[PDB]
Amino acid sequence: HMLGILNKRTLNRYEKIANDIDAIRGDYENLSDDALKHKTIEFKERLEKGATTDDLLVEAFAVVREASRRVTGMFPFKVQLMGGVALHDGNIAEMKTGEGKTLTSTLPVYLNALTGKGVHVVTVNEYLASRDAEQMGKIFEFLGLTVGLNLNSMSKDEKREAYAADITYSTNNELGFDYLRDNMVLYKEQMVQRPLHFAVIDEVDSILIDEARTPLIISGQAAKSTKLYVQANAFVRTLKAEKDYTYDIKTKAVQLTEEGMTKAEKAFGIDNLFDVKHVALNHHINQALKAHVAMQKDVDYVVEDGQVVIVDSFTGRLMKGRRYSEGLHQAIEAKEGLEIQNESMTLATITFQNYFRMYEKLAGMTGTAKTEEEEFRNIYNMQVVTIPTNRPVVRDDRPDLIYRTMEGKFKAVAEDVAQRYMTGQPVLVGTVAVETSELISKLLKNKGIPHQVLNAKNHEREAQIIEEAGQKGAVTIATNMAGRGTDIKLGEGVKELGGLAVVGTERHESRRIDNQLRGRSGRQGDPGITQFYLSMEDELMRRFGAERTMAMLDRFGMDDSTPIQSKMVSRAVESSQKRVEGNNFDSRKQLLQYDDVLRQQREVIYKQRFEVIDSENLREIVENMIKSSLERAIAAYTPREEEWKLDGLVDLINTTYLDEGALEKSDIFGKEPDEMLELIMDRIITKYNEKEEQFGKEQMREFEKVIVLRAVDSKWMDHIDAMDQLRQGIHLRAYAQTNPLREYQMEGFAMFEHMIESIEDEVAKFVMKAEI
Ligand SMILES: Nc1ncnc2c1ncn2[C@@H]1O[C@H](COP(=O)(O)OP(=O)(O)O)[C@@H](O)[C@H]1O
Ligand SMILES: [Mg+2]
Repeated sequence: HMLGILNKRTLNRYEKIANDIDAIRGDYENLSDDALKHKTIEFKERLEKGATTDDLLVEAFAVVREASRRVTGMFPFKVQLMGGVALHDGNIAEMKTGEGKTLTSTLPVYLNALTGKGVHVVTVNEYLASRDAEQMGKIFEFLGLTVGLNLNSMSKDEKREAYAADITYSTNNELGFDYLRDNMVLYKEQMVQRPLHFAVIDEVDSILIDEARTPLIISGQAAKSTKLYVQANAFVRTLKAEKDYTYDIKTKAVQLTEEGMTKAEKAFGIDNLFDVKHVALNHHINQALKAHVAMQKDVDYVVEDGQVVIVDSFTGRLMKGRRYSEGLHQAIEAKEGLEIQNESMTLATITFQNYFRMYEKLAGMTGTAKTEEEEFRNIYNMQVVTIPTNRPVVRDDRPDLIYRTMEGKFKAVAEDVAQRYMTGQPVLVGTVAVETSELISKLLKNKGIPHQVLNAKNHEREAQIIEEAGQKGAVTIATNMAGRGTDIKLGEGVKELGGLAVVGTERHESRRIDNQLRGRSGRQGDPGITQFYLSMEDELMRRFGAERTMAMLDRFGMDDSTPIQSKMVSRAVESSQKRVEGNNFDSRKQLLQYDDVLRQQREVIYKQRFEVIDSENLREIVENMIKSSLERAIAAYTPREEEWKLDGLVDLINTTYLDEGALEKSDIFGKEPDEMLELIMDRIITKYNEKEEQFGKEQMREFEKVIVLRAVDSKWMDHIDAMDQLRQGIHLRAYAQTNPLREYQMEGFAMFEHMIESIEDEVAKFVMKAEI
């Protein structure tokens, strides 16, 4: 009291703001709905003036806090206020399961949605994206803000509409795919997305760590060409057994030698086969080579009804649907003289990781992120902020139990479930593979135990099931990816029984996953036990140290009859687990480097491309591309060092820029390249001014606008593909000791040069020649 007011801080940034917001809690306590709502208009004014989101934060969150209470009945605990603050800072709020992560997000979503730039709230699947949007939207609309739901089944129009709302719920995939499409548009107005302001990712460690490199692809409705496969195969019939190519015994590895390499360079009329401009050609020869030397007909595959069918080596049984990849199937189709069925071509591509970084602001939530903090900082520049639970966790996380054989471990799981089932306490068996869920289910049916099995198939159907897993008698086998996001509240008479008993069947590659399973119990403060069963036979127990240890236990005489539960053991296991998590981080880190090569290239091209679409006049640009294109032509024929500059370039110009027979005797001969370039450029300019004004002015700007886009997109496609072929075969271009990364960066840079020149020569011919 008085002794207190006189004393009045060792509180952190979040404990504070949470208290401030709690203080001004009555200044909205009795306000009126219309008045509470008008608060938005107010915040918007102040922001218009000069205030910042940080400024209004304390009040904004107070508004939402009251708003919720009225609209939902829930008054945002103080822990939750701290979470919102963390999110607003562009960081990761780590709130254990059950803490109210969803509601927690409405705080910073609202705040960052006032400037009118839109805010994306991302989820794992449309069910959750639709539920949240549906439930939380009721709060935002209350404070006069429009919530939009962006789904896969929506039309370019209806999408654009939701991407226009203040807030927009969606899923990682849709957001990604829309982005690729907005980047294939012909008219700036065909896009759906607004600049990527700020995204708030739920289940963020799953989206940015686990599914980070998930590829989002837009393939081509049309097909690829087949001419090269033929040429490549025809060529391979030329070569000989040893001085033309090598063939490894153990591995089916096949390589070309200097002779074949020269015979190839000779055969296809090219200086360098390793030249980045011929990556596709070199790749085709390696498959056509593989198809003739490492794939035997009637043993590796068969030819039936004009096709190539993969024979399962030992079972002699055909695998009717599948093909070989990286064009090896087309290589064999060519060899066997069959109809070459070509693959479709990728037109646009991007990973979740490289898509989310296009944003201006990012924030995420998950109950499990601390372990990956470092990665989050370096890649997404986000920090993990651990928000304290609303109530103290009283859940009894018993130490791992180890059996000798899987059968033993699984029998134990059933025994346990049974015992708990008899008392009537709920049980939720966590699993990692659906195959495993079924293993236990069969075991529970042999005991007469009624249960449910979730395999992340139908999310809504499963969500409902889960919601009833806290009820007395319930028994649920859920596969790691099932039920995510649905709170299991305890049924009447359940805490009195011990709360939810969680039973883990294996430790996952990442402790995070094990902790997510643990977290389903001990919700707000509810009682509950978690227990993991493992066997010496599990995948992890055969790893690093785990081996040595289990080796010793085996020699010690351990049986299924009696499990092991030692702090020395359980910690030696924990030691491996960390090591596994170590290397997995090292790999990710390495792959980040390769992924970046194409990433930076894509960001550049898209930017340049958007500029084209968002440009009214394009002639200066096209002219430049022609200049460059041309300078290259002349340089091709004017060796800066039997003959001193032969000439044919003439017909190369009359056939590529001017018209047939427009020049030859004109200023070309003995001259200097420096000269020939400007002379021929004028001819071109009048030739363009002519076509320009003479055949259609506005029609020229659009004649251009199209000819360029098609040029970019066309070459990008080729690039994405050659860039892939290069990566796949970069160990072939790198030397023994050398690290391929460098070689990939270098050639990857060299190919981009190639791709710009290719874009240039195309937009050069087409513009100066063809008519609309
Ligand atoms: N401030 C609150 N007051 C009362 N209940 C809340 C509050 N915040 C969240 N909840 C409840 O917590 C449960 C789980 O919420 P959820 O947002 O899904 O959190 P999480 O994602 O961590 O599990 C829901 O039943 C939700 O209604
Ligand atoms: Mg959630």
